[PDB]
Amino acid sequence: IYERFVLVHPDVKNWIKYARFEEKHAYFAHARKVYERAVEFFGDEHMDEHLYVAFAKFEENQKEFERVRVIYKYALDRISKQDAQELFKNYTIFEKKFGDRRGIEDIIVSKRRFQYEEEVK
Amino acid sequence: LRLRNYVPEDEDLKKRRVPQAKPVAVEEKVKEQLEAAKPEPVIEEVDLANLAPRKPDWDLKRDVAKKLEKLKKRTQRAIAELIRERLKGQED
Amino acid sequence: QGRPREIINTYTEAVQTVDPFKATGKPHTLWVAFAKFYEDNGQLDDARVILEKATKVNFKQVDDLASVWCQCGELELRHENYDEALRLLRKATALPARRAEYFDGSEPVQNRVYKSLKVWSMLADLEESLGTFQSTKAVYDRILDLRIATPQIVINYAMFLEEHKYFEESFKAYERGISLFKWPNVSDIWSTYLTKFIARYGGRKLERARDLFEQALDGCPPKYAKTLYLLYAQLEEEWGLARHAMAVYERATRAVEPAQQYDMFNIYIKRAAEIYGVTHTRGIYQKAIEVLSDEHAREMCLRFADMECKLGEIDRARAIYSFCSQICDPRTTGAFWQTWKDFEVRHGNEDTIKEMLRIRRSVQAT
Repeated sequence: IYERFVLVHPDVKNWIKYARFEEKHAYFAHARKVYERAVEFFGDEHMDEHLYVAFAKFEENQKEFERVRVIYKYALDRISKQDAQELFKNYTIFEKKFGDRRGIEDIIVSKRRFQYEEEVK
Repeated sequence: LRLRNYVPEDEDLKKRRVPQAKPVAVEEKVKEQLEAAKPEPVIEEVDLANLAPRKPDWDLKRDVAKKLEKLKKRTQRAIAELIRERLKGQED
Repeated sequence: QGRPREIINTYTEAVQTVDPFKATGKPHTLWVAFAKFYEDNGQLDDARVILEKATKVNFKQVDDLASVWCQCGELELRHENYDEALRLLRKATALPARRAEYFDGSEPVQNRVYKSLKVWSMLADLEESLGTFQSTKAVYDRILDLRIATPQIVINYAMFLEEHKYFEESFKAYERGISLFKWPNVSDIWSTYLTKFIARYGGRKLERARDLFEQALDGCPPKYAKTLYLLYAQLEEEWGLARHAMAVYERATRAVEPAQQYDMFNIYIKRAAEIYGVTHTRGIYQKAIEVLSDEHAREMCLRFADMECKLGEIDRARAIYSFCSQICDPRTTGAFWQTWKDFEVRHGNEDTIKEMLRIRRSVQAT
């Protein structure tokens, strides 16, 4: 029914609901495919930060920290830094969970550098 | 052997537990500013330090002071080198 | 008592007769006394068999079976059979093939025990006393993944990581425990985390703590926020710009409980009062008279005006008193008019005393 529903109502909210449903029941092989199809479908038309924060948490549960960093970089290179604050906030917490202090500071410094550059402008 | 997380049901085992670090009541330190929080005309006397602003550069000088300490050690070395060289020349 | 066979039989009868689901008095208390009697007789292997039978029981509550599992461990601690204690708790903690809830009553009571706070905390104490650092830390990792941890257990873990001197991991542990929990609880977690960080590593790399303060302020309830505003502004006074401390103090006037805000306005004024004071507080007093209720406004109005008197801004001072006169009922608020009179006597003139009386009598008519 979820598959049928998502085809009738292709909204980002429904994809997250479906993906998290599979995730809760630990069918991760199904859940990933839902995320992979979602980033394929929306990615060339619209890019909501909400999906990538959710999908990062999936790979976090998978412990695929390298995949997580790829997801965040891919989002950070395209979404403006001023909208990406909640993106940054989860990412900076992510690095606070598993990243080294050097890596944590650089992402934070670059954010601060952007902030101070805004002050300068 | 040392225990810190569980609350043993044997009291004899409770004696083994390490005494946990108690917190400090941060509110007690806050009270000093809460005593500063009395609503008063804070020019209580004509104290020109309140009437005339400081240099805001004192806070900047405070941050520069740490660097100035590093600079002072190097400055003391450099001044000493000139004094050593000149005193040697003026020994004769 | 004194008749061992009768004692042994009545335990057996108790175990048979009592339904755990109807037990008035918890059924594990029978099992503990049953095992303790054999333990008092030194019949330790029989007591173990009693404990084994006890674990087979599906009691009314998980806490009954959990307490039994504790007694399984605690028995071995008394007899120093520490390896067996670990082995029992390994079997106790051992996960179902399902990722079972702690609460699902359809699951066997034995299955539910795997989440239990008591059992994991006990096993953690066993590993820290007996065993290696990494194995002990792995218990905490499981506890965190299972979301079992209390903030006290985090603080215990944090101190443990400081004793093994990997403070970066200790900061990660604090951060993870903040991320799991919600207000009010997070407040004390921040306080302990910031205390540890500011001492060794707050000297070294200051800027991360500012951001950490900013994250701490997010969504914070006002009483705890008040503490955090002062602490952050102090750190701003210790190592950052004074100007940023003033901004944080301005936040304190905005966020906090309204009666305490009036206090916070006075802090904001008083720390300004040295350097910023003459320039900045004139702004703050005007803002405060607009925002605050009539009693606090009148107090603010007088002390703002009296400040302008000592400045010599008599025209502005009397303008503040004029606006204040709207709130000051000349019958009851006679102290205001007399202190204004004391200004008009000392600074002003006899006609200016009359000028105050022109205001006083016309306001009293209204």
